[PDB]
Amino acid sequence: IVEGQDAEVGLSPWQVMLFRKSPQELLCGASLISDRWVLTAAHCLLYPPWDKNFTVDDLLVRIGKHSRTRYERKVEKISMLDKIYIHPRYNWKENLDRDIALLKLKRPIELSDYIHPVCLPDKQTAAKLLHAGFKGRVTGWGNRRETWTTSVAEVQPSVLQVVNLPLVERPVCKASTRIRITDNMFCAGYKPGEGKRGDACEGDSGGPFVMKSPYNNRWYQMGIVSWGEGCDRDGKYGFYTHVFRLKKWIQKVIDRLGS
Amino acid sequence: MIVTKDYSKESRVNENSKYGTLISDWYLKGRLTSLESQFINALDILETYHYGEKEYKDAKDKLMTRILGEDQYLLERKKVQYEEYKKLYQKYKEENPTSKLKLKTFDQYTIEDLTMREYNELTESLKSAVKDFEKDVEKIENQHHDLKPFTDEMEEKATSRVDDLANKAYSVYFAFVRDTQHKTEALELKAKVDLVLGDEDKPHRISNERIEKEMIKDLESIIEDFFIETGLNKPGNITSYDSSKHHYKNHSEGFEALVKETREAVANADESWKTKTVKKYG
Amino acid sequence: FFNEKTFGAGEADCGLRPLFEKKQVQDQTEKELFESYIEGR
Ligand SMILES: *C[C@@](*)(O)[C@H](CCCNC(N)=[NH2+])NC(=O)[C@@H]1CCCN1C(=O)[C@H](N)Cc1ccccc1
Ligand SMILES: *[C@H]1O[C@H](CO)[C@@H](O)[C@H](O)[C@H]1NC(C)=O
Ligand code: NA
Repeated sequence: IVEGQDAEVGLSPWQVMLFRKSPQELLCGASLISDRWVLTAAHCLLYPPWDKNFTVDDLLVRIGKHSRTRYERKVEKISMLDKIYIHPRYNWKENLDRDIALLKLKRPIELSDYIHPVCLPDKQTAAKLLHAGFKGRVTGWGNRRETWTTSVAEVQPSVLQVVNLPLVERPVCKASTRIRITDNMFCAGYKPGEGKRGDACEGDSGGPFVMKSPYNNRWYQMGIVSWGEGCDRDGKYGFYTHVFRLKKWIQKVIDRLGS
Repeated sequence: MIVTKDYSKESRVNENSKYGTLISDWYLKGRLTSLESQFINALDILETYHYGEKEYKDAKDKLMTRILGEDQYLLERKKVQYEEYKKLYQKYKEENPTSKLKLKTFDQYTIEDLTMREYNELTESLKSAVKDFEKDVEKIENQHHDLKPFTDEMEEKATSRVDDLANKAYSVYFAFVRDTQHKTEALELKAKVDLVLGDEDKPHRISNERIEKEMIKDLESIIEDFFIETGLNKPGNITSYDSSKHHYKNHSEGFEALVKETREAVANADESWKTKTVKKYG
Repeated sequence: FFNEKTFGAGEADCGLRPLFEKKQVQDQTEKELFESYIEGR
């Protein structure tokens, strides 16, 4: 996260960290939505242009953290993935459409004051809240900033980062790009003419874009960090997955065994 | 309207420097690589495991900053250079109907205007900033005993303990990974050890004392972690794993033999340990 | 709106931070989101 800020330990319990087993390497952020389901950006697992296609074995998530460095026995719980769920109509060949994925933990975890789940946007809360102008919250351990020093990754913070970004209106979003947009994704950030700034960056993806409902002091994950051209550049905005609009799919896949 | 601020300038490269004599393109593409190679290196000094502590932060931010302020420069350089490239590309088309050639994107475009005055100044700041870091550290260590690094002997002593204990858990792992009733909890153990232990090939260095302390307790706990979850009882003494004393593929005999003893350990072990565990489960 | 038997537990309590919410503790940049909700009144 660019223009980020050290989170306050216990600020994003539902914040998972998709970590790769070997070579030990940080892949993406994620989202805990229950005690056995975690939600992330579909491309964090699969993305052929970068020869990416991980599987349950290749990695393991880590919930209830803060320091990306050291192991935190006191609060850190490490769990292995049972089955992996990428979206069918997921389009990477062209523009990362339906860039969302579901992960089913091999064993249900015990929620502590640090591993609590998040809520999914509501059919009504979606409308009441998803309006251009409103600010959401993005968290992750992604690139601290953009670097000409390409060919190098390790540029992340030490602790979890948090940045609150306002929603941009459809026109602009589409306008600020030569990449085709879809109702299945939204863009957030600060307009150049504005003062503040910030953005999520690489190795941030999977992470949540939450908002807190004033009608019930609860946090709903409106979006997933998905893509963007550069990072916190001036003129382009960061694109997240429109989680609510996809909630139809989600359901369709969790409540699977039965029908 | 057309005015922008954002002067996050903290680079030690003199402004009136980019007006120098541009480096011969051929000899340029190289200096660029030099540059990159410095950032690459410098950054690494941070991801150095030994520094993953709470006392080092204020001194790591220091560097990190020094490193970005310089990188910012170069970015702003490229970000500017491109805008001037686009134009001279346009005025290039309006001369050649044959757009046989295509315009390079910001991500393809490389820096083409880099004086030497610029290059030196950047390196003299990073080469600098780092020496600065080494200081910040050497200091923080003369004030935090356990943090001062070991000696080739010392480090070997710790490292050896840890590796033994670790290999002592791999006994537990192998022991129950086949136990269909505990297959998972075993796997999480094994995978959790690999996690802390470090990449197999180049594992986290057991530099200072503290690292030795923690590593044991983190491995200590991770082991108890297994028992709490399988309920099973921790034996006050389990054999260690010698890759040559009982290989799962080269010394099966001593391999299954190792597991027999271990299972028996856990089978006859008392509930005395539950009162000592590292993590206060509950 | 899922059945624990398939979605797991936590649904009910979702969104409430045991170290903030369920303790009347607001975080360093919470009101900031409420600043985006209503600029008047
Ligand atoms: C998966 C991630 O962590 C990462 C998130 C990037 C967020 N960036 C900003 N500026 N907020 N996603 C990516 O890097 C994606 C996946 C692969 C390509 N990519 C990009 O964002 C490119 N920069 C643009 C792009 C290229 C091809 C197809 C879609 C987008
Ligand atoms: C890897 O995942 C499955 C393995 O069967 C395969 O179908 C898929 O095409 C692969 N992913 C990539 C990189 O295309
Ligand atoms: Na921006």
